[PDB]
Amino acid sequence: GLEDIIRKALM
Amino acid sequence: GLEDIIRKALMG
Amino acid sequence: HLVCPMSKSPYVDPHKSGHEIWEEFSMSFTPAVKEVVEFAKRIPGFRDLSQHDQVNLLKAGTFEVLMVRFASLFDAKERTVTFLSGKKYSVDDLHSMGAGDLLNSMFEFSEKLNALQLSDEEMSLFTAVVLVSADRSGIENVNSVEALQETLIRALRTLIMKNHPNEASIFTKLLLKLPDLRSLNNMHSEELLAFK
Amino acid sequence: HLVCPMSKSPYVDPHKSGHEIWEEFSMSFTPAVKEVVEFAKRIPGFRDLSQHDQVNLLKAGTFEVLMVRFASLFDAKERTVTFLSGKKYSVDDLHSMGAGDLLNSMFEFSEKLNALQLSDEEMSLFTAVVLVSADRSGIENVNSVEALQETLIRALRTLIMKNHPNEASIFTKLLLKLPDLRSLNNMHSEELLAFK
Ligand code: HEM
Ligand code: HEM
Repeated sequence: GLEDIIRKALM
Repeated sequence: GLEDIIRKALMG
Repeated sequence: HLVCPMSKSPYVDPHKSGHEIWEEFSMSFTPAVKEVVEFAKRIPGFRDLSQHDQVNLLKAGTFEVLMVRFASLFDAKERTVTFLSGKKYSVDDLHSMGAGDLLNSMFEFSEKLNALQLSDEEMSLFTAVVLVSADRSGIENVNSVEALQETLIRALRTLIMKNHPNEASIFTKLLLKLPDLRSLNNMHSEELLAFK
Repeated sequence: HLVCPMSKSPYVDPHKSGHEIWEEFSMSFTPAVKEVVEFAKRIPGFRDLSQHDQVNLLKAGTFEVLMVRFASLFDAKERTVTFLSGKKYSVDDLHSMGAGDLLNSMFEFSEKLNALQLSDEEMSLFTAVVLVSADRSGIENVNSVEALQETLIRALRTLIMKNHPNEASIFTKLLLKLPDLRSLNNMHSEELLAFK
């Protein structure tokens, strides 16, 4: 949820 | 339940 | 209702599914999350952490960073909250829509943070300190996170000492925001999950 | 299992009902809770808060006081936890019994706290600071708690700088334990409520 946004923004 | 132990000890 | 100011408004169309409500809400709050991540990448030493610890610090700390960044949404004087649309809403009306002690605690936090009269550079540096101070339970190399926090904390302490009267008391009050933020995070997460 | 060192043993007799296990456990941890309350009564100014606020601070802060007081149960060199029986159990053994990242975070907290090499006097004052800094979400008169906190925090700063005049960082390091304690409390409270 939050994690997937963060992971994708980190690349 | 924690609160009951606390209130009991506090008024004693 | 959805009484979180990351929303454009606290009002929810009752014809929408919970799924549609969340996807629209997610469109509102996702830019803010990504800006936290972009802020994290500009912290010296952050990208030197393992990817796991980076993701974990951000999972644990994104809310607290945003709480600091958006503390000025809470106008402690007029007791209004500014939602993402820019419209302001009274605490009375938000309490009538289901807000409670958490909202009250966020007004108190915002009032006390604003009283410190931090400059923009101090506020940024404090924001970095908040992120690298996030709950460590998920962290695999805590020493590396501790060293980042130590570096930023000393940078913040010297900045406050150089710029503020009664610097030691300002700095102490700034650090006492950290457990306050941890509690706000814990309560807010429970409300978030309750909403689903 | 009951992997909390407040219990006499992490082993749970399966012949006992859930109600019996909890009553036995309550006989073990209640004396530690009552000692926190008596400690609170000796804090100058704590009895001047309203009774509602006194109970809320103890409700929210008892675990964090006990975490500080019982940090010595965590032997950071041997990697053992002393349960109330006095018997020591290894990290590895507790991890096989389901203990997790929370246990590890208690080890790191106790290691960092022990490393500050506090006198009994500073440790006692720190513990009062920990109690009066508890989550203020319930609190009715936040100003009185905030005033009591600042009083104890000021006295702690003076005592530390008096006793560690060239190690100024100790006071900062102590302030940085409060968010760590708050995260220990958040996590532990989850595990506690899951047990019942
Ligand atoms: C991605 C980040 C966030 C998400 C997903 C989120 C989501 C939510 C949800 C679903 C609720 C409950 C809504 C309801 O039950 O009506 C809520 C409550 C709330 N949130 Fe957020 N939120 C986020 C960040 C923030 C931030 C940064 C702040 C402060 C600047 C904030 C302030 C609040 C407030 C004031 C409430 C209501 C508290 C009360 O009930 O008294 N939220 N949030
Ligand atoms: C009134 C006080 C307390 C109560 C009622 C309590 C109760 C509990 C319960 C029911 C659990 C879950 C046990 C399990 O799932 O096996 C637990 C976990 C735990 N507690 Fe406590 N506890 C208290 C205070 C403390 C204190 C003061 C400490 C440390 C000084 C502590 C250390 C732990 C640890 C290490 C665990 C296991 C953590 C993990 O899963 O990694 N507890 N506690």
